[PDB]
Amino acid sequence: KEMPQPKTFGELKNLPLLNTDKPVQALMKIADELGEIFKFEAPGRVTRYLSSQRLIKEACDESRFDKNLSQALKFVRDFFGDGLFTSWTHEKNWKKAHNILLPSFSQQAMKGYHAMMVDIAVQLVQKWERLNADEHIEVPEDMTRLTLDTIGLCGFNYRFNSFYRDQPHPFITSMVRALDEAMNKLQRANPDDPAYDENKRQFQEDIKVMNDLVDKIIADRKASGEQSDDLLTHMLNGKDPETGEPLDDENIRYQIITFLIAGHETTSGLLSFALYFLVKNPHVLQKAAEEAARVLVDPVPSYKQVKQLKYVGMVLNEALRLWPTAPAFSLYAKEDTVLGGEYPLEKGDELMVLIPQLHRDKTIWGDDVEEFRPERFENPSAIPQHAFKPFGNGQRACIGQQFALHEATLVLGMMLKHFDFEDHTNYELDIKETLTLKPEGFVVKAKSKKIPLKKVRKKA
Amino acid sequence: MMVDIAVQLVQKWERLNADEHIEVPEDMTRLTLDTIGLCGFNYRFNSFYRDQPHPFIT
Amino acid sequence: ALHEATLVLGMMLKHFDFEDHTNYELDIKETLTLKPEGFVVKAKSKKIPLKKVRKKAENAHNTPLLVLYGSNMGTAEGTARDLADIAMSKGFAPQVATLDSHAGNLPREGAVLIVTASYNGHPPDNAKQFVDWLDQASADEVKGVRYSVFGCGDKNWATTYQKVPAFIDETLAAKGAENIADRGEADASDDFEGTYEEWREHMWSDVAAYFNLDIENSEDNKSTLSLQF
Amino acid sequence: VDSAADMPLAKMHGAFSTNVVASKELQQPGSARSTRHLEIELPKEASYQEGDHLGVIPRNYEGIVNRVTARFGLDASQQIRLEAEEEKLAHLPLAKTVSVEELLQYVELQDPVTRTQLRAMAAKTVCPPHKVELEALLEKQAYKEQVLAKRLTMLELLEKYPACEMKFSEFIALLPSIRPRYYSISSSPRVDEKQASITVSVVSGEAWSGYGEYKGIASNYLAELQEGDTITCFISTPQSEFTLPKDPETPLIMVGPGTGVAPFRGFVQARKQLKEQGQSLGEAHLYFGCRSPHEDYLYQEELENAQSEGIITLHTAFSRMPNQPKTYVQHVMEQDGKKLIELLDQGAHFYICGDGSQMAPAVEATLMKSYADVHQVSEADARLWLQQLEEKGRYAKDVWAG
Amino acid sequence: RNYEGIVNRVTARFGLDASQQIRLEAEEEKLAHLPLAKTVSVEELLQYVELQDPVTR
Ligand SMILES: Cc1cc2nc3c(=O)[nH]c(=O)nc-3n(C[C@H](O)[C@H](O)[C@H](O)COP(=O)(O)OP(=O)(O)OC[C@H]3O[C@@H](n4cnc5c(N)ncnc54)[C@H](O)[C@@H]3O)c2cc1C
Ligand code: HEM
Ligand SMILES: Cc1cc2nc3c(=O)[nH]c(=O)nc-3n(C[C@H](O)[C@H](O)[C@H](O)COP(=O)(O)O)c2cc1C
Ligand SMILES: COc1ccc2nc(SCc3ncc(C)c(OC)c3C)[nH]c2c1
Ligand SMILES: COc1ccc2nc(SCc3ncc(C)c(OC)c3C)[nH]c2c1
Repeated sequence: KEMPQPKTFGELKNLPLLNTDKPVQALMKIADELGEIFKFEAPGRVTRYLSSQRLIKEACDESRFDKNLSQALKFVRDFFGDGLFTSWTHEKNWKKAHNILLPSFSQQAMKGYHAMMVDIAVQLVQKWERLNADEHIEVPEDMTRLTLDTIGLCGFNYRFNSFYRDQPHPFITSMVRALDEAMNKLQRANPDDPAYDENKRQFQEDIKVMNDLVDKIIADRKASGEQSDDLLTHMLNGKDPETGEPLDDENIRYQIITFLIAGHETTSGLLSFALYFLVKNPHVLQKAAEEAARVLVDPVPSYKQVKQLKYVGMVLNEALRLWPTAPAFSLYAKEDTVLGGEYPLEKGDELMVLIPQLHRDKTIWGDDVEEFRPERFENPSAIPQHAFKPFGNGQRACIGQQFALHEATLVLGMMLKHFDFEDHTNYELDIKETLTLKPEGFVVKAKSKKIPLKKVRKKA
Repeated sequence: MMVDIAVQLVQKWERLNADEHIEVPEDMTRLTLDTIGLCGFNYRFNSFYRDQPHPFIT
Repeated sequence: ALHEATLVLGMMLKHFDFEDHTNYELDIKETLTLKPEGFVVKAKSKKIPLKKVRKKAENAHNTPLLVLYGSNMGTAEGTARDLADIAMSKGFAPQVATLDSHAGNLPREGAVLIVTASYNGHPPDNAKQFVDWLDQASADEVKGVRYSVFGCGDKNWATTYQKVPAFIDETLAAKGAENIADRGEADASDDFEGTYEEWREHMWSDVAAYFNLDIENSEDNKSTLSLQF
Repeated sequence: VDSAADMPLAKMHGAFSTNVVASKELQQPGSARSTRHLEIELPKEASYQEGDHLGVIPRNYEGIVNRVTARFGLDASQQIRLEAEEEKLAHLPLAKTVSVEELLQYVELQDPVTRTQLRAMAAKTVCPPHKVELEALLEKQAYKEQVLAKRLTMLELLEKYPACEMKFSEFIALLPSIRPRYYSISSSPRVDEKQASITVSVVSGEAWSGYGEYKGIASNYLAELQEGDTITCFISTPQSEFTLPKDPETPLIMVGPGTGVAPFRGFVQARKQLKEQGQSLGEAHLYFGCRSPHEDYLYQEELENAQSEGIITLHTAFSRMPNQPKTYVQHVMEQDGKKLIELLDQGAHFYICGDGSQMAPAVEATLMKSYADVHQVSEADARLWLQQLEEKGRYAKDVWAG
Repeated sequence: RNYEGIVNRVTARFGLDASQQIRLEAEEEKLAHLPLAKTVSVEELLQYVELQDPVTR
């Protein structure tokens, strides 16, 4: 078969389709129109967008395809370097860092992050307890305060103190600007037009703000009487069992920036989407709130208690099904090969996995794919292989999956124990793209359950 | 309610990183304005959630 | 004012040590009222005390503990590497590798911990060569090999629950076993860290007494008890 | 008001506290053995189904508590307070003052001695030959043969070694947390939703360790309770379903000698109510076995009445009747092979309850052999048949080693 | 400590067993210096109080 292709613009081919503030949502609409596979061409460049579990299960065969750096990821390597996220699988620094840092996400490590996660989660619950009547909550803004602080503290013993700030932290402002620019670059026909001279200048200055903060974390630790037995301890001290070598200084700096960003942005997104879907599905909200009350009997949650929050877990996975917050990953053909018995590929050919469309495959999920139904995840075993991939694939899957989920589950559990929520504006979903996805402008009001406090006495 | 605000001030300071410092009268104003706001009027200025002084203080 | 000030200053003084790090020169700002301007300090928390997880661990130094895994999604692989990390703390000389990479090369000395999952009744991609070698091939007997098996499974998989760890465990024994420690199981659908914890503590001791146990990791549990009043 | 030591173990099992409404002996006057029947009240929040288990948190009996306080020279009532800093499956009230006797209700006093326990004792022993002996017990072979095979306890070794300088607070802390014991509910909720019965064989004999007389902890606790006493328990539902078919005309075969009859008494009570509600009942064969009708034929009157009202057909086997061959249920089953196998061919459910170490396997072997003989197939085909029967949900076990 | 005779007169009047564990609570102060929010037998509660002071208004 010859594969479908969306509308073209003469010599620019499909490039102008990416001249939009919401390019993943545009791609999704193209998929709905064209089906499980389409070609996307730009001047000098081709990739193939996959949307069906039928093809994606083959794309996920690591003997035939390896992780590719998409254009997006190539632009982000400018600051992520050969950190774990933007390193090729065959670069020496990939397997070395993988081996050195995987022990930071072991069960024992996770147990040891719990207390610090609780620290930040208590800061978020307190901010909301302390709002006055009729004040509201900027949801993704507060979720970013919480997630950035949580990776800062758990990973690096560093306090961004985002809940002590009225604007976003400077690191977040430059992160968002840098991601925005990488995203806008995707559509540029002539990236060296001098019209983009200012764009590049702002880009370097944002890269600088982010690296200045990295330098501070490193300086604190050198001061840190440090056991701080955490991710940074492993970066500076662990040896790869294979080579016998530790990470060098340059790579460690890329790891820190990588983990500060990957370690919070997509978790912020998930919590924001999860709260969004709960307020729009009051019966689901009540069922989740019931579990929180039932399970979280103590003044702060325990590790074992968070693991007890099954339905909350289901809520989060269902939010990731509809709106996976890192919505695409890319693969390349290790050798000539045929996809689906119908689409020949040559060695090196690129594929994009369009995760939100995979997550809407009616052959897997049934006809009601737009509904928010956490019950889909009541037995996760039931889900076929490669049908649900919000954390990517194989040895290049998300290293921080358990950390994100533990954090999200803890936080959402606390929110649901401690407050009633109101969608007071009847908020219309508006999805902001910064390569990653997040609701923009989402606001709610939260009425404290005083876990009960209103007291008597008499003014009699 | 005084304890509520005082715990907010102790927490801000517990949560600073190594070698960060404290602007004393600025933080004392966050605490005192919030304390009269809350104790007197059940109103939360939320000054510890702000990086600049509250507009009312300015 | 006095109650508030007294409460606040009392808390500050309980909770921190203060440093006048700039050697601040008093500068009094007037707004009809008076206040120091530019006054800054640093506050070092007294953790009202907290510092407190670091092991006098020196690791992996020194009977030979080889840990092999069968893993597709890393649960079994992290468990394996965790074990090798606690072995290092208990003076062993641990080695971590996939299962089907020591297919035939089982250690004829020390012990071999085998941590593996199951996939619909089948071995993970990095364990298939091992099991096949184990199933048909039996000629190259497994005598001398003192092992133990830890199972990663999910009760959500009915009829296949822990089939691969079980296969390996009992097959290894119908070929000349030095099973030093009874197999252990983890149900992802319930309390995987409980069982993993049970099997582990029992495990170290089984191998301890058997020989081991002495290259770090106080023979002393150095665990206290209470017995107060 | 009124509250009892909340036990962690009671919280872990959702055990609630409640009253004993009846407690009586089931064996005949002059039986050398005892089997108890207890009726228990359930609170509003609890409920149960046929084939559910009662989880019982037991107490250690006086004899064994006194052996400990005697060994340590302590008074039962002596209040004391523990502490460690280290975790504790032993689920002890730490940093609280609590008497010795109540501390002793949190722990297992007759589990085999563990290797940690032996080392702790060796280290406090100032009797050199006595230290050599305790250490001898650590070796792989001795430990299997002298400790595990005979169920030799730390307590029995402390009594044997009065100059082992271990102290009470180290003893208590080295012991395992007290475990619940499960009993197969012997009544149907269709008769009274808020009342449940259990049927408890009383463990008693000469200790295999050689140290006097052995009593099983929960079973003797249960045996000594009386109307109005309280008891801490919870309802437990087994992973393996053990319930009557959905359709009351589906035929049943039940094998349940001794206390194994327990869950079938619930089945019988259920069928009896369904009849009284106009439902028709099919065939139901109960194979019951015991020493003698002069001794341990539990619920004889009820089971004979049931049979008279067409609720069951009753087949007995007696091991010790003078002038009769020693008979077990599997011998009777084998005589009835043809009929039992035709029934299973028509969709019968088969159930076994009771002793899982000897009785169940022999019953299973007899069923398979009846199949093989009736259908003229191999033992392998008969084994596959049974495997398929179990996978259809028609061959269920409620058996125990206890 | 209060002697047995007088403790038994109280448990008899209330139909209580000496050993019956129970737990009190008020919210209000208490010169009566009682272990509140703890479980404690009747007989030991009765060692915290005066049983033969004249009856107060
Ligand atoms: C699913 C299930 C359902 C059950 N249903 C019933 C039931 O309905 N009715 C019933 O009566 N039991 C039932 N049991 C068994 C029951 O739970 C208890 O195990 C039994 O009552 C014994 O516990 P115990 O505390 O009295 O004795 P324990 O103190 O636990 O001692 C038990 C151990 O002592 C051993 N022992 C026996 N004799 C001696 C001896 N002379 N010297 C040394 N050791 C000895 C036994 O072999 C066993 O290992 C059931 C068990 C299970 C798992
Ligand atoms: C819901 C939250 C998360 C989502 C949806 C997400 C998603 C992903 C995806 C899709 C990939 C694969 C990318 C590719 O194939 O190009 C990935 C990789 C990665 N993730 Fe996550 N992630 C989340 C949370 C986190 C957290 C909390 C951390 C850090 C603690 C993190 C760290 C990383 C790292 C370092 C990689 C690269 C791993 C490697 O290739 O070795 N992620 N993530
Ligand atoms: C597709 C699939 C099939 C599985 N099959 C079984 C099985 O047959 N037996 C079992 O005990 N668990 C089964 N599991 C549960 C996994 O073994 C459990 O998640 C294991 O912890 C995963 O380990 P790993 O990440 O190292 O690969 C299965 C899981 C998946 C995703
Ligand atoms: C057209 O090309 C695109 C467009 C959007 C895209 N979004 C992505 S998702 C890429 C991504 N994934 C995971 C993490 C953890 C991450 O860290 C911030 C990023 C940037 N890739 C894209 C490629
Ligand atoms: C030369 O005239 C002056 C100068 C300074 C002054 N400072 C003051 S003190 C005046 C004052 N006192 C108490 C309170 C509670 C207060 O509230 C803000 C104010 C403004 N009077 C002055 C008069």
